[PDB]
Amino acid sequence: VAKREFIRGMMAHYRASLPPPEHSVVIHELQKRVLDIGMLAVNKAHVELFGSHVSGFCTPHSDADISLTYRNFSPWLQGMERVDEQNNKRMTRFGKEASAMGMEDVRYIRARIPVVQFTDGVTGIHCDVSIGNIGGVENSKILCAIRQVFPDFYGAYIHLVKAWGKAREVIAPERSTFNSFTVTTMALMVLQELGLLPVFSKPTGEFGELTVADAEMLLQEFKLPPIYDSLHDDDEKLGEAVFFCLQRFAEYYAKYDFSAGTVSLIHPRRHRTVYERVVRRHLELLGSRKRLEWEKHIAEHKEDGPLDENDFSASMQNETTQRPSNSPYVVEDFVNYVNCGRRVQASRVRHIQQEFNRLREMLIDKESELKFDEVFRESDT
Repeated sequence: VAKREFIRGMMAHYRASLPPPEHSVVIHELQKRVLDIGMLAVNKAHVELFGSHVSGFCTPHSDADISLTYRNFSPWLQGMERVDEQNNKRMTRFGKEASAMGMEDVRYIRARIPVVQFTDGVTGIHCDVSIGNIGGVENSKILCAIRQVFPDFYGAYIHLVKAWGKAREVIAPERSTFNSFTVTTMALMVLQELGLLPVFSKPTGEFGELTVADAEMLLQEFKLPPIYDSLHDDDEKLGEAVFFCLQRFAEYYAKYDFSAGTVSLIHPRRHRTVYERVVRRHLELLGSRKRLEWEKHIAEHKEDGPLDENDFSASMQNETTQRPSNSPYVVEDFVNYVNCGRRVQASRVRHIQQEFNRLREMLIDKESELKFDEVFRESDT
């Protein structure tokens, strides 16, 4: 009886999480409202959402990430001191205009890569606005394509992984554990290993990265087992599939050897040292392009030249420091080879691994004694 009631409760929790009918209208109007702000602050403003609200692995109150671009924006120029300065002028004005229009708790964080955060004056959704998060937009579109294979299957699975993770502080980036995108990626790789998602083994991007078209073309005719065709109308039946996958997930990372292995949706279980080679190759392509684009900018704005080799080296060092292969966890962002788990501190590994051991024990060993309110018990912390 325990398993059956655990499954009923977990599917109810998923259903309660799901946005209402009109949520797409709400998000559309949020985008338009942020564009209104942008149009005051920069020329030819363009605003793209990314994150949970685009992938659809969201609740109505999930954080909104927003990418702001503008006339003659280039993704290649951030790190050039003179352009970074200009982006700070843009984000300074953006914050002032956000406040004027009635956004709450507006915070502009002046840095070489500036962000403006606020709570939407309408929805209360927390918004993080930055310049030109091109990878973020593409990444979310790929995750959306994944979800669309069977939304309630992938949705329920990812929702419950995140619900557990947040409850147990496995997802707690302020406390140096994982963020939600990282744990989402980890959970999706388990599905690949089970044959419940294809492996994105042929990235065709200009820098060897995975594109939205790569993913779409592979997912279009991807087939789940035939039994899945019978799981669309009944959450008891779908719940059994999701529960099995949750068991496999807890077990997988309770035991996974991160000494050798990385997490990747392009090459599941790829060795750390092979990821290092992949990173070096990617960065050689990125550097070549970046240098060309810096010179193109200087040619159009000569007073910003000549090219500063120290600044260029510092920018490439920053690209390198986003992609370490020797951190406690290596979890690969498929659109840019960033190690999205790199900030997780060695001192927090014991917590994470023990929470996996706990989840494994409760879902598998003690299946006969399952209680939703205990597995997903918010940590005392």
